[PDB]
Amino acid sequence: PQITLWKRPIVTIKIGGQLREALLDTGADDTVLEDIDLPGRWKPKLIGGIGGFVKVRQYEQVPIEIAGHKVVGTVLIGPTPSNIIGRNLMTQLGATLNF
Amino acid sequence: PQITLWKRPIVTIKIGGQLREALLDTGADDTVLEDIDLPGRWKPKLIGGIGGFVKVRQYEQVPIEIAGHKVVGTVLIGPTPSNIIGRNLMTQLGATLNF
Ligand SMILES: CC(C)CN(C[C@@H](O)[C@H](Cc1ccccc1)NC(=O)O[C@H]1CCOC1)S(=O)(=O)c1ccc(N)cc1
Repeated sequence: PQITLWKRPIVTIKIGGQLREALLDTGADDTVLEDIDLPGRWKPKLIGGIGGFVKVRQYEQVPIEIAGHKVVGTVLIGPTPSNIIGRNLMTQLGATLNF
Repeated sequence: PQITLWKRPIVTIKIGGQLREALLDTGADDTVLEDIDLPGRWKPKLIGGIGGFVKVRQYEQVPIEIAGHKVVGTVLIGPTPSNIIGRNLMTQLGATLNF
């Protein structure tokens, strides 16, 4: 698809058999989800945004479906006011910004 | 232009006779710049990001050039680890996300 930016670029995701929504976020290097429990081993990691920093669980080689496209990559789990898909996964969709 | 997302989508801006760089940020509703002082009246505003909240100055009807395109709109000034161009201004470029 091609979408305009008059509203937030929210898409449907499926991860670990759970369905959620997430914001396509060209400002975010990495994907961050709050409302999802993932199984298996993880690494503690601190991410920085506007206002300060949050402790996140880093999960690697996570299968995730984004707007219908199966990819596998790194998903961070921790507090975020919005689930965000970052460039780590948007590059696997071949996503582009156009203006 | 069309850009891919293997690197951060950074563009050159000109605002108030000052040249800066900023991130094209589909995850950001509003534009936020740190490293620039703007003239005239403003309104206090609090914005929320991943890591809490910051106090910003809201400046309205600010002339700004983004990757060569003159627009006028609202610019928030306050602490941000990266200057960000949000959807408020990217909609004036006719920007789209494609995948
Ligand atoms: C340069 C920063 C700002 C990058 N952030 C992404 C931005 O899109 C961020 C995403 C977000 C959406 C909803 C609520 C809160 C935050 N929008 C944001 O703060 O919107 C504010 C600023 C004005 O408009 C509102 S991040 O979330 O800190 C981040 C950082 C690192 C990683 N790996 C992942 C995410």
